[PDB]
Amino acid sequence: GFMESQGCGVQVIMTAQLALEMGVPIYGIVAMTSTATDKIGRSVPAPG
Amino acid sequence: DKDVKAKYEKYILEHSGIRLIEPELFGGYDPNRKQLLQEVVIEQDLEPFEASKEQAEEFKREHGDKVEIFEIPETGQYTVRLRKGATLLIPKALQFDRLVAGQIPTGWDARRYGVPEDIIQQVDPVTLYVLVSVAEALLSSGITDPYEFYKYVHLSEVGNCIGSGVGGTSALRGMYKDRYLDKPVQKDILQESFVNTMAAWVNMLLLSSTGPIKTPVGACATAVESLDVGYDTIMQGKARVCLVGGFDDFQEEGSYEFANMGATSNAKEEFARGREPGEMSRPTSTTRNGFMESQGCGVQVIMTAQLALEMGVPIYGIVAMTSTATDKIGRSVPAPG
Amino acid sequence: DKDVKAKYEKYILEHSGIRLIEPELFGGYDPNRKQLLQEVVIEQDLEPFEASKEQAEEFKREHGDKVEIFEIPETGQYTVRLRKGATLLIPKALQF
Amino acid sequence: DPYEFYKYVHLSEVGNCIGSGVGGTSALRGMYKDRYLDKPVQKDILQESFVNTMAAWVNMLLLSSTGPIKTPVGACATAVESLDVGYDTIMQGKARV
Amino acid sequence: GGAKVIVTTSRFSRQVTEYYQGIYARCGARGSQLVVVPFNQGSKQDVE
Amino acid sequence: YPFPELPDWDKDIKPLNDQLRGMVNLDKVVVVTGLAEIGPWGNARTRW
Amino acid sequence: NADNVDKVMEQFDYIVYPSRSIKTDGIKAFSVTSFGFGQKGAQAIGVHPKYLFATLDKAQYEAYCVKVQARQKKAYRFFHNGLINNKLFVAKDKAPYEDRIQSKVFLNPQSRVTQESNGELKFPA
Amino acid sequence: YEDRIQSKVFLNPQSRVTQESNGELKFPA
Amino acid sequence: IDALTKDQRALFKQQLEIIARYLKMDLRAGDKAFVASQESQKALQAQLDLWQAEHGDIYAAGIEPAFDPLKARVYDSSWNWARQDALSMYYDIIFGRLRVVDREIVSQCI
Amino acid sequence: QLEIIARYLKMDLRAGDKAFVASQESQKALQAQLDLWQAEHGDIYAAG
Amino acid sequence: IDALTKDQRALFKQ
Amino acid sequence: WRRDSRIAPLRGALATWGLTIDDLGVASFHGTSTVANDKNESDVICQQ
Amino acid sequence: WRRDSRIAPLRGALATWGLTIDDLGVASFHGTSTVANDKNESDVICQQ
Repeated sequence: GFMESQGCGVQVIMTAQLALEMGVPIYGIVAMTSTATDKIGRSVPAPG
Repeated sequence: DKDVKAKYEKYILEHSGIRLIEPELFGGYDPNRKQLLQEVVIEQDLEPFEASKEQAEEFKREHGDKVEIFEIPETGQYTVRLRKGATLLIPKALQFDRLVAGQIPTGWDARRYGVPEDIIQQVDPVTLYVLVSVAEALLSSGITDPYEFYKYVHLSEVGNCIGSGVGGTSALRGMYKDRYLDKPVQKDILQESFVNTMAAWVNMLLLSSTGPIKTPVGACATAVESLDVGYDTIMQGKARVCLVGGFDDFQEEGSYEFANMGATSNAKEEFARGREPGEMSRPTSTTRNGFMESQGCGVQVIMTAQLALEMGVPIYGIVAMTSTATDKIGRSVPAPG
Repeated sequence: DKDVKAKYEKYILEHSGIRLIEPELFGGYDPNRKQLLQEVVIEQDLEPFEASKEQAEEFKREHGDKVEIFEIPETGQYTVRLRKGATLLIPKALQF
Repeated sequence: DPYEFYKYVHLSEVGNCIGSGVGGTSALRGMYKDRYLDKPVQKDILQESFVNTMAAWVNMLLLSSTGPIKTPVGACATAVESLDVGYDTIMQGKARV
Repeated sequence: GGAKVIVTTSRFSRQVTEYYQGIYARCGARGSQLVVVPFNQGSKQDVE
Repeated sequence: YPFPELPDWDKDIKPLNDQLRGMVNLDKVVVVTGLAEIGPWGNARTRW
Repeated sequence: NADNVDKVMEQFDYIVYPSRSIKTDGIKAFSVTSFGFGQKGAQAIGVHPKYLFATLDKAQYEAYCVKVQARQKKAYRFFHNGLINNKLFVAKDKAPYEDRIQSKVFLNPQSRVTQESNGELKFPA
Repeated sequence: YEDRIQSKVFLNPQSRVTQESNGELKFPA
Repeated sequence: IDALTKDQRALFKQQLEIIARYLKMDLRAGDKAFVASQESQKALQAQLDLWQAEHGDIYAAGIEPAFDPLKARVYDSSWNWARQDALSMYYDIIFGRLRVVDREIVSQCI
Repeated sequence: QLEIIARYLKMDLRAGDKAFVASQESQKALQAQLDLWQAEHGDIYAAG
Repeated sequence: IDALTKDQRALFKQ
Repeated sequence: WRRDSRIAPLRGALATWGLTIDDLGVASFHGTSTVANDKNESDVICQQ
Repeated sequence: WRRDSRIAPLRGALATWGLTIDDLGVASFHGTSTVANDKNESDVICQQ
């Protein structure tokens, strides 16, 4: 079973342009992101 | 048919629209008797009552010095006596102001539309308004079997962006109150307090899809932000079809809370202005003094013009543009800008 | 600076990470005494207590048949007595 | 100074997409329990139970901006969905930072 | 005309509220004003 | 069960066609195809 | 309920506040705007369907116009069947694809459901 | 921005903050 | 049955009275004051039954005050309605709800 | 000790005051109505 | 039997 | 009109279908019957 | 690679910087210490 825990986490994101134009550090490139649902079911928490 | 209007119209109008809160529709809520508890420290020993061994222990665990429990040698039970000093909770009632609220028509039930019995018992009412909504929103768009989408499009392009302001307000209560009160609540009411559990149920009963899901919380303006979110998501190849909308319920804890901010309109004061229920909502009037609590949801399915014409589905309009925007620095959280 | 590690490190590690719930950090939560309320229907008249006129009314408003309130002629206060049948809430605790 | 953003960019390009699973869990309690118990609670604890009130406070104290705000509720996986939302929003001219 | 009138009604319902605002929407020349009020000329007090 | 009234090709659309033909990518045009609601007045149909 | 519109609203030349329904020749575009708590402000603009159709040819448009009315007739059938029998909502039990196929269907970006022998939409084996 | 300017700043898609005579960042009158 | 206990009762009832007497509390002072106010309540209903007889119901009902400043509704937005009736009439003509015949168009115009 | 005897004798001690309070609310409704007549007609009339 | 006296008991016990 | 300094987004999406602001016929207002929201809503849509 | 039937979105964003799946070095797992999530997480990323 898992571990309850508290807190938050943020990351500020920019256009490569605005980034280099401003001259701010660059930790990485968000290459791709996406969200996705699973099939029909009746189990609300079941990871798929 | 010719008689329908004669018989029922009188009723129908009288039991829908903005009306006096009907307690039946809210498991007994009656603003005329807002229930509270007051902590009272008893100042004389209380009479003994029976209890299971466990319960007894629990009681003693909390009070200790102020409670005595003993076995009943015979029946294996125990006896609980709160001594003076013990702290008790006595219920009281308030006369609240908001007696009027816009409520779904008296008699509406997801069971009529065909929602499954078990699902009725397992989810928050809010989910019911959403299920039925999304089901009828697919019909007004020529989709009978939502699987029909998977003729023209891959499982990963039917997206779902339905949001809300708080949503699950009913399970949300069973968690923070009905359970602290030791009333019989489901084990999983945690599931049904999330904004996106509604969204999930839509996907688990109707459109089984590996599509994006981004559920928003834009407070009062959620429904529009959802259109935006859905819009953008579609214009990035993330999906072609996509359900969009908003939902929120009316509740004792809700209605009571807005009233402390000054948002809702004081029914009692307005009944003293000669105002009638539901004609207490004047959006531009000189007399406008506060808004109207109301319940329900609303959905609209959105598509690529392409997919639209290719499928041959009705087209109600074009989402020309959508956008969200914040205001300046301030310390007033609700102030519209 | 050289001492910082000596003094506090022991503490620091012991009071961060995944640890035993510290009630101070949660306004008193202690999984060892999860507080609940149990509805108890008292079966004998309860002793009278003082109240403001408003509060008195509120109590009566909720219980009615099962409560009696009366003025104190002198101090303008009231008196509340929950009769048998009245429904009360008694706290209990759980070991979570 | 977050206002430094308004050197290179217009007020309407600093967007805010911070989300959560339930968030405001503490005021959420004061509403559904602490108040039914008649304990002393603020009048506006309703304000602070919304997922997007956090987001709002960020904008009312630091970056005063007419930027987009889309706050998500992706349960356990919220933080990532937020990256998505923010990502897409930026790739549509809605905002740059 | 430019008249300001005060009209008294003994059936003060939304239905009658409406009727009069209906009237004013159509007959209200600039300068004019319609004030509707509940009244009961059966009452000495009401009158005074 | 009414769908939206499909405009007339000649009377309603033709006068624009000259300007608008292929002047728009139908794959980045977003359209509301379905519509429902449940509320104090009933589904969107009754409400309207 | 527009009783009597606040004098403050007069400053607003470009807005007019109707207190009874107006039947017009038609509308081209609209602006649904709204606000919320926590400085949440959102506005949307909608444009009449005709203007989309003005992208096509009488060719295409009139070919779509036929698909549409076929749907409206399935839809009509469904709604009335549903109102009577209480099935405007049909809960799906099994997903489209048998379990063994799932990984494949999820990965073949062209896999699509075919009509089947009972009338049920399935992914094919 | 000072309050009087707000509507203008909101509408001029190029209005941007300049460094000022204390070191604060402000939209110019 | 309760003969072998009506003895009990009788006993305790006296026992009660004595405690009462010692606590200096009139037990039946509740009923005493009740009886009393229920005689004054007859003098009212008495007089009020006169009014009812000399005037009859419909009168009675018809004299109850009804004026209340808080109910007063004020209509003064001539300007907005004008633009309405204006824009309203334009579309009226175009649909043929109004012909140049109807004195109506005149009325509206005025 | 008194209360217990009472409880045993099955006699509500304060049932006297309870019924008093009650009739003294009805006695307000009368004086209420009768105060209307008094106001719409005046004394000399009343007497006459 | 002891119903007509369980009343007694209850009394004295208090 | 993406990021076009010389084209307001309202203009943009409207022009893409061959329309100016003059074609925006109906504005649907949040209009919550509250004091400030309606004075403000009108205002924003006005200025625009 | 937008809507490209012949290019998975993973390939896409990676290729745009000149990389294949072989350059994906570290996979950061949700991995919640629960029974099913970790068997599944691994699985999805694996199949991918």
